[PDB]
Amino acid sequence: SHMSQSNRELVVDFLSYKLSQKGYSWSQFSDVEEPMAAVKQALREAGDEFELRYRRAFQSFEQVVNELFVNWGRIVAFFSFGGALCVESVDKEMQVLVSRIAAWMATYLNDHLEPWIQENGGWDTFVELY
Amino acid sequence: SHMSQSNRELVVDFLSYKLSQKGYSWIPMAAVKQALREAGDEFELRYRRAFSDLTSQLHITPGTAYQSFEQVVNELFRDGVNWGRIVAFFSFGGALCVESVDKEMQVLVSRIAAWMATYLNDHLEPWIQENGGWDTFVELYG
Amino acid sequence: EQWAREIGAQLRRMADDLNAQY
Repeated sequence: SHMSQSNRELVVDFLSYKLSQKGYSWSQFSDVEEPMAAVKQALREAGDEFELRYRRAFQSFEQVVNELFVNWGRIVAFFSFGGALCVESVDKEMQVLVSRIAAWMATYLNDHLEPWIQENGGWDTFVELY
Repeated sequence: SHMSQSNRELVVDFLSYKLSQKGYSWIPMAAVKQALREAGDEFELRYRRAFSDLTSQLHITPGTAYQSFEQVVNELFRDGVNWGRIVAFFSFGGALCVESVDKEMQVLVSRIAAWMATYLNDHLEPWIQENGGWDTFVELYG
Repeated sequence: EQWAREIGAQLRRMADDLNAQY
């Protein structure tokens, strides 16, 4: 019960570490938008080494982990998998979401704003004003 | 001259470090090496995701590995040099190397397997079947 | 075409992030 708070604290520390490392540093402050330090750092270095050693793995997730399992190396594989899982999922949605908006922006900008810009000195005069 | 040979030491060390790391065992320099190793590890840890198979993506056919390498590295240093780029240089080489050894391991396994499997069928399968098959081998051993 | 140029360019941008952070 009380030790489970420490486990949830480690899980979050790992995922935010992995996400930042992977270029999603807002992960540190995203939950806010709504010695432990030794254990954390140890687990971080561990997951790094796992990822470096092994390339890829090619609540249904709960079954997949039942496959992976019980020793420390597997507990580290467990954490690494979870981070790998998040990161992949954050990737897929980011690309999808961004390309949608980018498409809508580019589509609109060309269909509606372009005749006005070419007519009005172009992107040159824009820069000239600034 | 001495500095040129030490560079060779660095490259060889990095390539070796990368190979074992990926599961193929077998002031002072050591500081530089470890620093280079780590910097490479960070680089790969941050960015590896974007690439799939560098060989595949580069379309490396046997007569164009060297060219593709030089082309990549030349573009990498297109407009200058910083330590970030030099790290990516060592990092890029290591990925190539590991990728190559991997592909070649498969190639060698594929060949010898074919030699052996051809022999097994053309020369050994008849005797195996005359003597009760593999089941009787397993009885004999275990 | 120019996959090597493309990829080398990608490495260059990545390399420059790493250098900016040191």
